[PDB]
Amino acid sequence: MVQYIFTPWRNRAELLAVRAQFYPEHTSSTFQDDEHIRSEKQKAVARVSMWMQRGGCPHMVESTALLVAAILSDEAQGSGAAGGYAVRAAYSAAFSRFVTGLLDSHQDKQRKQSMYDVAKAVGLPAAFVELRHQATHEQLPSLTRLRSAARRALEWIWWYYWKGLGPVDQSGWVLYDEKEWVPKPIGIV
Amino acid sequence: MVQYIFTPWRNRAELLAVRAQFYPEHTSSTFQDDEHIRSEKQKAVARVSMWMQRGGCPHMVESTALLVAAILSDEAQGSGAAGGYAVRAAYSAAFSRFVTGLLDSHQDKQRKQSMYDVAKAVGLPAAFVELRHQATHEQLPSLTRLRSAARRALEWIWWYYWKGLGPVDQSGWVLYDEKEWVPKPIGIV
Amino acid sequence: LLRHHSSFQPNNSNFQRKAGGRLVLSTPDVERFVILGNYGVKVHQGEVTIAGATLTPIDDVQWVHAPHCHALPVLRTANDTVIELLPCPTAQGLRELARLNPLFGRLWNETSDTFQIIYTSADAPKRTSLRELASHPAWNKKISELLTSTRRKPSPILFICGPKSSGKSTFGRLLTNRLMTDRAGHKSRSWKPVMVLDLDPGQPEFSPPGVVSLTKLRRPNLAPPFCHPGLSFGNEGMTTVRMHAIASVTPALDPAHFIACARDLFAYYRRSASQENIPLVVNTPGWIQGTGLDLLAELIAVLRPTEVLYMSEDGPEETVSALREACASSSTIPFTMLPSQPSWTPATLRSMAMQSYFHLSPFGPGCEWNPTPLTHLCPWRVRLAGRPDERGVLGIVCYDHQYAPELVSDAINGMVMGLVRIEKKEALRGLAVPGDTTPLLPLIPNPTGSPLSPQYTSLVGLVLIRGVSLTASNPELHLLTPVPPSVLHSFRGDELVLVAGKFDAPTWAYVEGLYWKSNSKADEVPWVEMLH
Amino acid sequence: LLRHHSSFQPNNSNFQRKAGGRLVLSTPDVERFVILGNYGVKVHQGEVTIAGATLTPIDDVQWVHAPHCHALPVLRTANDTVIELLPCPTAQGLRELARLNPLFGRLWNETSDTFQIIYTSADAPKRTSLRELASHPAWNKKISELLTSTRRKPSPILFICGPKSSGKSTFGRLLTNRLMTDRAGHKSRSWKPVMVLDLDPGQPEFSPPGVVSLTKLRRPNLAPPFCHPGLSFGNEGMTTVRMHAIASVTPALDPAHFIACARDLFAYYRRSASQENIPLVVNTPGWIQGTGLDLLAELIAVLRPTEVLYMSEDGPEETVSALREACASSSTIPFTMLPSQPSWTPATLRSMAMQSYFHLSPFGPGCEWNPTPLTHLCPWRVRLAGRPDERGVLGIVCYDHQYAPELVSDAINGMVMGLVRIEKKEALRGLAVPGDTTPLLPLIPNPTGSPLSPQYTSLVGLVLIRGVSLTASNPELHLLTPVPPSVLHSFRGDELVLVAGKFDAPTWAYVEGLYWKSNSKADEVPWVEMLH
Repeated sequence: MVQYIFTPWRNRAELLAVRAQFYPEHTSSTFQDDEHIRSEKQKAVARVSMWMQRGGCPHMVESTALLVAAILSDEAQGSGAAGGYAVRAAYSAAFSRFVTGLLDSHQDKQRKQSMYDVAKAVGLPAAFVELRHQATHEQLPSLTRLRSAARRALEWIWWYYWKGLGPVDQSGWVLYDEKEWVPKPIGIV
Repeated sequence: MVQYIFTPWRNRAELLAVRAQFYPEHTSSTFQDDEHIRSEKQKAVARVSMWMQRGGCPHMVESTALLVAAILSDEAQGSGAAGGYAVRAAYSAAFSRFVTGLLDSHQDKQRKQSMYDVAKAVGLPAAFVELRHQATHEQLPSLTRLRSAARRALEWIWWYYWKGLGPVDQSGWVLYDEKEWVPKPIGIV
Repeated sequence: LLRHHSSFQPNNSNFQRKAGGRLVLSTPDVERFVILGNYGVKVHQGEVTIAGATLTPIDDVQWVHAPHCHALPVLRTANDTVIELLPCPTAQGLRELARLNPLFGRLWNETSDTFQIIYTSADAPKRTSLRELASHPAWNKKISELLTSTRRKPSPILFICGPKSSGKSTFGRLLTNRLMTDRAGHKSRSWKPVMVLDLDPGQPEFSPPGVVSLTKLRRPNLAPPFCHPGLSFGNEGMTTVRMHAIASVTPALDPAHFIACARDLFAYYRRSASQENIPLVVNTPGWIQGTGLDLLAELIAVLRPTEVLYMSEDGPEETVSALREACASSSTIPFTMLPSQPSWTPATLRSMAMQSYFHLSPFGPGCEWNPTPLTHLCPWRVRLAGRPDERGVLGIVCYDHQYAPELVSDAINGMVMGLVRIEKKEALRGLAVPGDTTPLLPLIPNPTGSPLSPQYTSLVGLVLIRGVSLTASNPELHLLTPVPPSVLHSFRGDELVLVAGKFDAPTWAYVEGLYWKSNSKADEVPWVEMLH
Repeated sequence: LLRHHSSFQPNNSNFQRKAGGRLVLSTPDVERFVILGNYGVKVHQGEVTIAGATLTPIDDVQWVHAPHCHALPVLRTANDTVIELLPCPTAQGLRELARLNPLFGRLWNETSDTFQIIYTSADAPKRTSLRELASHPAWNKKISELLTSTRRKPSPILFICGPKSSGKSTFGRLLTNRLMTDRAGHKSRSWKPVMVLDLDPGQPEFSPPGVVSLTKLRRPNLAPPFCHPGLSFGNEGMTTVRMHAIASVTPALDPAHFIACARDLFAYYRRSASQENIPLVVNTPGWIQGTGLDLLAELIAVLRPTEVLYMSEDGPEETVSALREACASSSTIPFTMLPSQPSWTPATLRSMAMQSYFHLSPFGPGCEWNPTPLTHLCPWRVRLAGRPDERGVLGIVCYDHQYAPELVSDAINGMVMGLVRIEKKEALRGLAVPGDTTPLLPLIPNPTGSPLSPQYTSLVGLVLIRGVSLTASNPELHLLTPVPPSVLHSFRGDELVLVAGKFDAPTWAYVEGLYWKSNSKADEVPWVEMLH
């Protein structure tokens, strides 16, 4: 038979373009190139926000968008006047969502599993789990640790999810006329 | 007898000044006044970051600094290009730390207590607990909800903690000379 | 082990067929019937009871839909009772929805007739378990006391609260049917209208999902919520007085606006209850902890119900204590705890309700369905460029989340949106309506993110965006709706506003054409990937 | 119920006093002694065993500190054994720390003498329970096998890992004492030096908290970690070869640098082990899950230990499996599981160790303490304005967290900071040392937040910032340190760097003056509020 999976993106080309915008170095300096990379990353994170609004977005895409948004907020302007709780809080919420979603997806209710056991089963480093626990029950982790862990987490998500997607290279209301109407899929004009 | 509580601030005047910088409207328009208020709030959040580095800072001060930092990052520049995961993530981490610290402080291990029961015992609205749960195990809450809940949470922390503090109105290394030395407390020159 | 659902035994005398598929059944004693499918009940002699509804020979034909996804209603006949069972004409259209969704094929009987009497468990369809409709004796005693008090005191308000999956919906249906149909004393007494305040967006009755509604019933509710998902506005059996779009399955996006909606709906009930005595039955969300408990307390404080009925005996003590405090704070409001008699997930039933709503024909039986796929229907074209008098809709308002203006077209495309009539100009105050207009969509910025005011707006219906055409020559929206063309052409363009919210994505509509083509046999479709 | 700690019974013959408070005790049979306080052991005839250390009449006087916060060492005498117990001279200074902290008052015996023999439980101080030092028989058997293998194979490496509160520290002390003092065959054999690699920052031995160290011992470790918190650099009984500042109680702030520190320390051990055979005992953090397990695996891979000893039989199976995998990956490394024989919290013991370190005199007994409060001592003035040759310190480097430059003075004030000698210029590469300098502090920006490289830097000691004077005439830091003035004056200003980290706040030093004044009797102090 034929089974259908419903995706927030219209087609796989949209998903691969968003992957290229998250990861310009894998898919493919000057200040214009850096500004272009930042603008494309902002566009991609906005698209993933729309996808999460639509529903059915995978957890890895949301985690990548959250980490890239935290990195972009770090790079655009550091809250040195405010001590960095804006940037560190963005990093901490990204890590909380990422680790919580991964562990909740891969946990089993039948067998009592520690969070480190689930992290070992997935292959996630335990540094992210400890970072989530420190951000939740203790003070926020420092900005340098959050930066390094965010870069390592983005690489881990690339190797986990993004690489396997594909090869890397009353005139207001008028009833429409029945003679010229040709049936189309939903969403096509 | 005499009991000592050690505080990150040098004296109570420093704490009351930081309270005045968090809450200018309670302690006491033009663009200069708004810029002054924003700068004083940034200074206060940086001071609370230093206090958390020193240790012994109360949880309410950290929660207030996190919420004020999230509000400042919202007001300075909204991540409309990035869809607001920077700002919404800052709000979500502030709420996660605030609700987690309050519930962990007021929970009892002897009696099995639901998180809503602890929230009712404290007097915390259950909206903050539900917002924490949605930010953790689901997608991030929307920016408008996070703004409204942040303002209500700041008012709740003011009524809970901040109001009760007070009324509101080899020449490089030289041993120091023993004749001129008068003993002083640690930290006074 | 075989379980006997129907105690009736047929022979040549009692059981008789008649042309057109109709059936004449004479029971000299009390008998029970479990009938699966769509049928019609009209009694020639005697009194029958189906789903709490009492039918007499004076009463007209009552149309029953009984899919086996829900509990099958049991038809009980007293001594010396002659009834007639009629096939349902409209039901065929609903059964043709089996061509578009495999879920709609599992609902009904496999017999060629519309209805099949289930004598034993062997008469059930294969791999399906049939559950009869049941009521607790405590429920019947409480409904009898409520009927006595209703006869004593005109127009009572009955608040029905409880946890999710506690059987509050079944108790609500039997309560409504017994308030409507049961007559005491004179048999010449007519049926009373009953008004239902449906405040549950997640699992609504008489309204599509994400909608709170106020409904007036002069005919018993003998059908599942997806069998009457949309009722035409106002002599019909079931008419809709007012509707509001929560635009979510839960009020957690905005509780206060939710309460405001209830207030407005309650006001309209008062504008009926002054002229005639009409009982009101209130259906509440299955949210009993956290913000939902405060919502229930606020609803008790707003509606001032005559009685409050908590549907679970074994409910949490904090919830029962909060509800008792909310009752005792206002006045002496009787709070009664009831037993909770508790396959198909609520999300699947919600999707079936939305699909059945969108397949309603614009034109016994109340509702009629269109078997044509949504991809094959000619869509409404809503002009987006021009003056606010010239445009089909005034603008697009997003609820609780503000997209970037470039992302609105991708966000609303192929999604369910609400169609809102702006009755008063005070609803648009504080919002920047776009002026005389790839051209952009007419987008009204909503920085607060709160919904439109219930007391100045109404919900005409739900639409589904077939497509968005942002060409410079003709910017327009193609959309599909079950609202009749006369209603759509009655409104002016500046009165109508499209509303984006958190309705579920209509994923049934995307593969509806593929399912129809596959069934008829025996390119890339947006938002669908296919396994092979 | 009375519990008999000491089996000795005194009379006129065996037990005699001697002037100066000394005692002569002759036991014709095997006897046990539990002595509380500070004393000295020198045997005239026969062999005694204390805390795994074997003492013979050839050996000199051994000084023992036994507060009842830790387990009291038990002194066992064989048949026909004449011993002498000596009072400790320096101990009085430590007891005068009772004037500054109430915690240091509860540690020792209430008798006027320095040491008191505890015959029964009634001889204990009031409201205090005395626990004897104990070792499992499995521990003694394993140490005997280790001694045989050590005699077979020169300079073994013994890795001691385990959970927190598993008694790994007691096993480490007895292992070190038995490797040092036990001689087989000839009684004329001298004691062997034992080198200890202390990699536990949270609960260190021979080093202040937040410091990893490499120590050489020619004299048995018969004292608690706070009784020898700081050892002078190198013929002494205990000398420190090298230290590095983790600047935290846990390696979680930077694991890799932690491993780097171990590598450097291990290298120095090799630079000894080539010339002479010296056993090395490695003390590891009590972190057995998460990043700590990877740290233990990395330490096993780096050090290549002769044997690995897990101190818990009932430890988690994932931890034991990971350690077994780490052992088997390198070579055939024997992994042995041992029993875990398990008041005063570790944080309080850490604060006592830091206070005892800062109260060490600059000038068996090894250490001597200064009873003077830290508020009364004349502080070192470190000049902050001038050329890098002229300034006392080159700059201030913050570990793992970068303060704003206005907040550095408030952050470092009244806090423990590390003093780091820059041996090689490669450590400063990549960092902007401030040039010729209210004037700002000399602050070296550290954008990565990583600590300085262990292989190019060393730790002179820990300092405590008495105060910060940012006046334009004389910008300086007043600070207190137990480092001798000759060592401080040996270094040039451009070699020294002050390091801010995550040491605990020295809250004892703030109220030390208040406690001293209150005890002597029988304004606002920064960071202290007083209840009344």
